[PDB]
Amino acid sequence: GYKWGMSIDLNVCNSCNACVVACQSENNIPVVGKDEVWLGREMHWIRIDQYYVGDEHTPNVYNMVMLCQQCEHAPCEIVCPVAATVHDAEGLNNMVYNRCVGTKYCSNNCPYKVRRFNFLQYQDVPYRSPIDASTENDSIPVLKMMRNPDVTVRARGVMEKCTFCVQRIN
Amino acid sequence: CLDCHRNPEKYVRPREEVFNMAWTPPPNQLEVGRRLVQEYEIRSSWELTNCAICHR
Amino acid sequence: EPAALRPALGRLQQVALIVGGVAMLLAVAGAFLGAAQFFHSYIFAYFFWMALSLGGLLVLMINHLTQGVWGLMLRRLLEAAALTLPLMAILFLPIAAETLMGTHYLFPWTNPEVVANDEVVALKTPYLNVPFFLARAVIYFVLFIGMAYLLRQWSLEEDAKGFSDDLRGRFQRLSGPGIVVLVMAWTFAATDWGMSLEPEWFSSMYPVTYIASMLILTFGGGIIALAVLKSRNLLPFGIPVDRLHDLGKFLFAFVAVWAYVNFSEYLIIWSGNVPELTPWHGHRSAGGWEILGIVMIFGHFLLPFMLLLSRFAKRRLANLTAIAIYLYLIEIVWYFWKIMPAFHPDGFHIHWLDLVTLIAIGGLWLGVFAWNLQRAPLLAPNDYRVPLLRRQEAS
Amino acid sequence: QVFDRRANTLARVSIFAGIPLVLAILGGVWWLFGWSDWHRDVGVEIPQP
Amino acid sequence: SAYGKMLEELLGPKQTYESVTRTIGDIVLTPIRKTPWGWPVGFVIAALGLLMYLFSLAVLFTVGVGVWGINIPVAWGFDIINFVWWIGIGHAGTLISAILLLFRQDWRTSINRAAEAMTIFAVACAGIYPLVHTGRPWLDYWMLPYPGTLGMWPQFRSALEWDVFAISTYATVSILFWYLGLIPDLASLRDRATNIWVKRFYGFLALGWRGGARDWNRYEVASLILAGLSTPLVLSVHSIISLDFAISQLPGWHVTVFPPYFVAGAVYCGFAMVILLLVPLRRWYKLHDLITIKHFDLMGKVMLASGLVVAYGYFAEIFYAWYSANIYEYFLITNRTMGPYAWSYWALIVLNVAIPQLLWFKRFRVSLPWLFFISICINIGMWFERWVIIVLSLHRDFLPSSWGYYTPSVWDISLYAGSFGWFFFLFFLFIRLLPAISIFEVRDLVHKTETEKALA
Amino acid sequence: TLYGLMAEFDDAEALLAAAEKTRDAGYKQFEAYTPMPIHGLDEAVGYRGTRLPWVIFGAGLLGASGMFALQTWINLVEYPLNIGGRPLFSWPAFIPATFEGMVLLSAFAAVFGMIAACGLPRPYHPVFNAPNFERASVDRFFLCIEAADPKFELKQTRQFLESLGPLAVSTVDN
Ligand code: HEC
Ligand code: HEC
Ligand code: SF4
Ligand code: SF4
Ligand code: F3S
Repeated sequence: GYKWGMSIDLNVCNSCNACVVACQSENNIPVVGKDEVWLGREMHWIRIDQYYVGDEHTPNVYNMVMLCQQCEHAPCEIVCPVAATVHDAEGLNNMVYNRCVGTKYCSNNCPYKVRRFNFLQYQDVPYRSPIDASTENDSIPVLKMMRNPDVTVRARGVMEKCTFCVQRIN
Repeated sequence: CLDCHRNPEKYVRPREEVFNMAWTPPPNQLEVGRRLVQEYEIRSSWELTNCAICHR
Repeated sequence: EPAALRPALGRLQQVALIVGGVAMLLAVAGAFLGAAQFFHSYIFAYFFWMALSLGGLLVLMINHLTQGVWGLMLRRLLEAAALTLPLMAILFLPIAAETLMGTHYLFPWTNPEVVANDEVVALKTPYLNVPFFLARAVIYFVLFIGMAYLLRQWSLEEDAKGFSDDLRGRFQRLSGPGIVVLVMAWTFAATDWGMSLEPEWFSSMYPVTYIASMLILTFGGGIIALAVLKSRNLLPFGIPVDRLHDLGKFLFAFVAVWAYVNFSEYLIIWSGNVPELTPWHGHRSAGGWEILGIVMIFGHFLLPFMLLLSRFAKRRLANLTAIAIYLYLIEIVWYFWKIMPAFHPDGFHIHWLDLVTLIAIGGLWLGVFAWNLQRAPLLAPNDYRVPLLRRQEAS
Repeated sequence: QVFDRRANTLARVSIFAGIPLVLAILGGVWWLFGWSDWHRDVGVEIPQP
Repeated sequence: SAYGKMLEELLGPKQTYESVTRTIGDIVLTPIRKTPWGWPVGFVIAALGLLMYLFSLAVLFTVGVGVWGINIPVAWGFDIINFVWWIGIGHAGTLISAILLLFRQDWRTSINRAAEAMTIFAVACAGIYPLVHTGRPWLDYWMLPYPGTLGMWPQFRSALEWDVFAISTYATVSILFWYLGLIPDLASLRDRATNIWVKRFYGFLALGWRGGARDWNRYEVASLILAGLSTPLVLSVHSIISLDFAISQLPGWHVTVFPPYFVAGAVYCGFAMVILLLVPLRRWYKLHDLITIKHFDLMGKVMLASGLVVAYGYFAEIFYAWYSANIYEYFLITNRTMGPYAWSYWALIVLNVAIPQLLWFKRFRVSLPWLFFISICINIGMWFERWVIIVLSLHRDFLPSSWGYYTPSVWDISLYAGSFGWFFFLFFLFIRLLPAISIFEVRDLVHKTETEKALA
Repeated sequence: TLYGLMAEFDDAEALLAAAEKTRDAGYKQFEAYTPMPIHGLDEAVGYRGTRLPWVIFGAGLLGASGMFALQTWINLVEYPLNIGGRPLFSWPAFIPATFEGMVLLSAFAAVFGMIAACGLPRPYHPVFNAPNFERASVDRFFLCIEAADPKFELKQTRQFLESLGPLAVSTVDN
């Protein structure tokens, strides 16, 4: 059934980063502060990778836009203790944000390190520093409308990944 | 929810008698609901209970 | 000092050497029919007796390191099993005679087509090439034979001169660093001879799953040889029924360690099935090799784990040897399931050489092992544990 | 002597009638708060405007 | 005799049954405010370390799991380096208490409870990290099998699901085998208390022990089988903890020889902690007549027989990284020897393969200042092994666009250095409340020394 | 009421030789309370082995075939999941969790199967109220003869208990 697959053409990926925001506008991906991006905790299910091959004065630069490959033999699934991230009969790794107890092992088994983890309460982060907890359950009422009404707004301690936009497949 | 997704034949009724609240399942709900599964092409218990039906 | 012991091992020495001479005459005669099936079968029969020749050396270093009444009973069954390493070095020459000749029967990293077509093998050529694979082989048979010959001259010195505390210190001064050399020179011998038969496949704990099976053969053989000597009434000491329970507890604990190292080697490669570690257990789980795979799970672990679990079948000699005799008939299957599927991986292929050249190397092994028993009183009369064995025997 | 004879039954019914009592409490709170039709408002007429 | 010359090296000059009991029945049953100094001003430093533990947890539960400096490449930092370390310590407390009971050896009797109780408190600080490194700790019951009104069960294919079955078994088996080894001693403390509500305390813990001819045979089979069950348990607990690295396809993690090298590392780091906790218990508490220097001479050898399987694991992980013709395990060697965390792999070879090779020489084993310095060098060195395996292999892996660094935050330090509070809060409670060294097992080896002196 | 008489011994070898008696003398309701396990006391008091290893194994095989049959049921019958492309009956990855179900259920029947084997979880045994039994768990060795067996008389077996080598044969009240 439906064997959901994707075919990226890196010949034409000019790193416009429009796919990085399109996954944010669609999947309710939370902004992270600069203090926590320098710690390598950016929530970006899809990322473009410059690679700068040779001759550091005049290097050719190539992009491999990296997202969750939805591996059929997904190594990030055999490693979830509570069985949150499982595969699909349609053929794409299902991240279930609610069964995720935040073990965060799945990223360590993920060969591509696509899975991003809601380490702190990443929500309204430029409007509330995530290193607090007095307001981590209080949401900005104006921001609640830009969120997609069919993608889970992840709490803290819940891993996420590029789900092939199940909100559009379902 | 998984109880009818793993086994829809125990509760699937005719399409026309959906908004008929007086519908009591027949004594042979199975082998009639089993027959409505192929008639509706309701997917199997493997495709219907796999974390993406719900929890998208 | 049984007088019917020298002509008893003397008969076993000359009979095994005829068996190891005629079956070796058939292995070479069978080689002239198919030149590849001999070396495919000679390497299988080499490990089972090398990992038994060297298995007796690892426990001899353990016995010399720890004061147990066990092992004193085996101090000559281990010093003779370890002293067949001067033979396994000689019997290794037909394996070196293939690496030197341009036939590529045993090792495909000697095939100049494989090391030019494949890239995974061509990056191991610094470690997998003829002049270094043979220099390493001489290095093992200098350490293995040296540590088995030094631990024997001191053992013949212990009997002749007398047990001094300095000589007991010399044993633990070499049995300590010896095992470190023995293990390290084995994890370069199980990659040379055992892992590089599948050179595109690497896995540590492949030389460790032999070590845990070297200790089943030398302990299963320790209870076997102590039974054939006690059934014919040839031992210089009545086996204490509580220290036979020690050999049974060692044999039972090493079927658990063997199943701990073989399963964890599989549970790792199966879980993350990286296609470089997978082809070993992939070729040995399809085409008929899974029949020898499910024997390892049930007939090697689960059957001699439930049997060796009770005091019965560990306290009786007739019920503990029948398990040691049975563990040999399964390790032989295991050294076949582990070595042979490197050749004809896409199907279960057994040949009559796998039985003939196994009783060929074994007949020579049991011939040198028997000759290395008659030159020792089987008890080491000047030992510090024989006054501990004279009691618990006379109760 | 320490532990007078009453400590026989007081330690005999605390394993045979005190362990199956705490186990029947940890199950009666398991069903009540993890399985029942009570914590989920089944049959509870929710007041509307 | 040759058997008496090894029994007499484990006990003092002359000991009777009431002497080995009084020596241990005075470190306990001494009155409060007669308790020796150094305990309360050691129990306060241990309790203030516990207030750092329960505050680094209250900050973690409230603010989040991301106050730890764990990145997305390396999501497993101090929380798992200290989990495998703390559980690694507890494994050589049962190799003394259980694995040596198989070998019927007697240099385990004095160091029995000071290592078996050392396991439990090194599990009480190791059983918390898999319960707290999860981002949502409140849902840690989901890793247990239970009929839970939603058809989800734990996975049983991931080693974090075997951990909650290894750690929970290791806890409630090394606790029962430790409580088993106490009912005879807590009967000695009860009969020698001479203080109501102290005799009742030990009289309640030692259920009805009574001594007993048949009660001792049932004990000798329960203690042998439990020792025969805690031998494959701890051979599997730090092998299952070994498999939460070896079932992953990572280059530095999928090393197949992790099970017989993590176990060898746990016995290696564990005996270092046993020595680190017994040189003070032998010196400060006057137990020179029970924990003799031959116990440290033999612990230094078993810590060496394990340290060479670790120093072999550092070669069976370098060689078979090179022997694997992968770009990603070739880089593993050129990321540990060179690279940003090069010093981690060199403060590891120095601290496990260079400095603790002095255990070969009896000059550096009988001499306790060296055995205490080598044990410090192993506990730190075997922490860096758990840092090399986890972080040094995570922060630089496949996909160079996913290379992190993991500078650990203050809440990793204030939780690990506070974990020693929860270790010494319980270890100082165990010394004062319970006999810090087995009594009936030291009554034996005194009855065994006189039985061997009888023939000679 | 009468429970029996017990004889205090100052050493261990004089009790084992005395527990060797009272079995060839014809007694069956008696025990020898020692501070440490005296190798040889059992099979001399007449215990002849405990049935505890058989209930450990019976409960250990029930915790192994009850945990492997739980993970298999969880992955085959009740909610089988495609978790990782791995097979439903993953015969590995079920073993490290049915092993610790075998070790756990055995060690639960090794302690609580021993504590229940003895009359252990009950204080006030009728022997603790002896004039010097509070030294049995420290230094002294004892041998109590219960008042249940027919070959027992307070005046006769007291002379037999002193026909041994005791320190003080005492009537242990109840
Ligand atoms: C039996 C009475 C059911 C109960 C109880 C629930 N569901 Fe169901 N569901 C049922 C059928 C017969 C079908 C048709 C499946 C098909 O492919 O035709 C469904 C389908 C769904 C779907 C969408 C299926 C898809 O392809 O995505 C969803 C999202 C869904 N069901 C959700 C759902 C939830 C959340 C339930 C519990 C509250 C639930 N269903 C119960 C039958 C039955
Ligand atoms: C439709 C049949 C569903 C499928 C397929 C899955 N889930 Fe589900 N889930 C569903 C409902 C109606 C509910 C609400 C239950 C309640 O108590 O109200 C849930 C809930 C969960 C939870 C609990 C989350 C929590 O915060 O308590 C979990 C952990 C969960 N679901 C996990 C889960 C997984 C892992 C699934 C795929 C293997 C899965 N669910 C499928 C409906 C449905
Ligand atoms: S794939 Fe991403 S980076 Fe490339 S063109 Fe599309 S949006 Fe831009
Ligand atoms: S997140 Fe990574 S490991 Fe998981 S399915 Fe996608 S590509 Fe595979
Ligand atoms: S491994 Fe398991 S529970 Fe959560 S974040 Fe990673 S999924």
